[PDB]
Amino acid sequence: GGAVPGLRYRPAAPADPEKVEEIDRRLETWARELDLFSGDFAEFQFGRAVVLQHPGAADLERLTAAGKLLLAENIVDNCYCEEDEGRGGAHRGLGGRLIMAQSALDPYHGTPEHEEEWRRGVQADGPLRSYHVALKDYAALATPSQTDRFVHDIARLHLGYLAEAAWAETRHAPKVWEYLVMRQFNNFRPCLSIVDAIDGYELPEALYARPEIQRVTALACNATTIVNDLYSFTRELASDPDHLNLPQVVAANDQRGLKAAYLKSVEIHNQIMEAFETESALLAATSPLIERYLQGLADWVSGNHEWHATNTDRYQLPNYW
Amino acid sequence: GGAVPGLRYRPAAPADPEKVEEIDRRLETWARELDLFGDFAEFQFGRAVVLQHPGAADLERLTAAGKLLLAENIVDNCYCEEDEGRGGAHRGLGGRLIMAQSALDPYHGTPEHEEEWRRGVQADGPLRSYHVALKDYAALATPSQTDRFVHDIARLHLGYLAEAAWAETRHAPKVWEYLVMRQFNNFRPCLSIVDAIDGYELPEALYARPEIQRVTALACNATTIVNDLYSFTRELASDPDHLNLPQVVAANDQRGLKAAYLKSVEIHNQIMEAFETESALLAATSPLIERYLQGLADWVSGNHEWHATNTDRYQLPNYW
Repeated sequence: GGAVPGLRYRPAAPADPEKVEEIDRRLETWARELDLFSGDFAEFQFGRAVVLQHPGAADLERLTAAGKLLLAENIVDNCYCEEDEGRGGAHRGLGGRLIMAQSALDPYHGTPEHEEEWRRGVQADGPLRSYHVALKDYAALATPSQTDRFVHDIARLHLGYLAEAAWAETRHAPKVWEYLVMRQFNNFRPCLSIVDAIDGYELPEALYARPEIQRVTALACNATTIVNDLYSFTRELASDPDHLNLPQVVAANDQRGLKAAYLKSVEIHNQIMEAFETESALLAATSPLIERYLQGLADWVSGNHEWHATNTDRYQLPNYW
Repeated sequence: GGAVPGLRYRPAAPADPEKVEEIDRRLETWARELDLFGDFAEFQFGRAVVLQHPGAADLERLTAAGKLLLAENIVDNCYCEEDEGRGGAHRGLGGRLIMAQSALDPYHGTPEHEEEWRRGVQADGPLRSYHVALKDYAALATPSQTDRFVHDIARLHLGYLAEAAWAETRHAPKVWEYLVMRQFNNFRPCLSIVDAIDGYELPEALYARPEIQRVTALACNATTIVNDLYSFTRELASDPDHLNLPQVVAANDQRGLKAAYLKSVEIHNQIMEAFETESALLAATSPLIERYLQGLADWVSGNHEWHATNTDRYQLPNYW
């Protein structure tokens, strides 16, 4: 009825409604105080998203912090990637707006005078304010190693944004593999970047940076990002048929119809999930800490899928079964 | 010898010619077997790394610094300075740079797509250079250190994309906004590797500290401004629309290029003074931090010497 038939996912327990509410309440107040906006905020379901995605969260403040980051991420995306610059003023382009967004996370250093102008520039736009203050509140809970991990994953995301915008401008028709390479960057990854911090512990960088740990993190991120493609397929087919998602790209390369492309896209997802779970299991047996991180990753993926599958307002499924 | 008058810099001991010469030989040899291609020594990659890494553990690690530097230049030249050839694939700067990032930061997915991606990276020189340079560096460095490098290259590519967006949209940045872009579009990926190249490791937990992040940026920003100062005259003739600190200062201040250039030197000096001053305080906290800060300083110093003595590529304006 609500989930994609044949899709591989672990059942997620339903989010504590009183937790969801308090989070959405807190996030609303925060957005207001930062002037980030006459509408119901609960409808975007940010509180529901983080409660599902971080079932092991150490406390409300850390859940709230995960929410602020997700909110900021969505604000920047919508205001810089989804909307063009208004006519008749200064014109910086995606590349220019994004580099200022990165600076909001990764602070500028120079002369006292130029730093002050930079600080004011960061205060002058809501999207930049949201990144700046979100990271600030997160950095108060997390280690510099953890914040630096998140900043790198945002850098990835922004490169992913710029790659997608480039292809759309140059009219590039990527093969499936190349689309998925872009989607490894243009990814939910920065939300999974924080699973240990939000749960109240740290996976040290020495472990995180290991190739085999980089691999399973990528596999989780790539799979759950594809989940977005699969649940957004129908709405995007109607609203902007030129937007790339995995089924469109499979269909454009394979030329065997959308239904075949969609079903195949589910199998690709399941294969990626399979490698995530098989390799996670092996890595989990080697270390209780690594184990705990992989469970955090798995739980994020699971909660994210549940959020998609039950958000019937924004996500509809095609009639392919 | 031939330095910007009034510029703040520290003496760099001359490069060992025997190493410079061997490094160049190795780099050209490496380049031919990866088929990335004339006198190759004219590029002076060998002299750059010898000057930039005076405390290098050995020739193998110097060579690794050369390969990274070489790969970074190849990508810059082929993707940022040159347009895609007509009549073939068109992916744009964004598209080419996302593949370049994947060359450093491996793709994971189904075995079929992973193999297609692998063939993709092998399919052109710029991606091959990144891929093999990093592989050679990772064999000598820790995974923390290679992650640090990948992050610095992500910064770089974002920096590229920012400078390109401005050229396209015809944006005239204020001086502060230009320098923000310049913190990303930066020599930083070469300063990223100074501990590993000298055969030790600054612990990431120390690297990640805000004060260490700050002094690192100060060093990187100063030495990158140094490139603006020495290339200014050349780019004046060849690419007047190419942004550098003097041009941006002059576009904003409107007091003429001479005034703007002298102001640019003063900005460099202030940022360099901050780096030295805050380095001095931080040094006493840890022998590893001290060694790292000296690596930064020696890189900045050698990079300045490299520019100041590359008579052929860089000239100075007649402002003194």
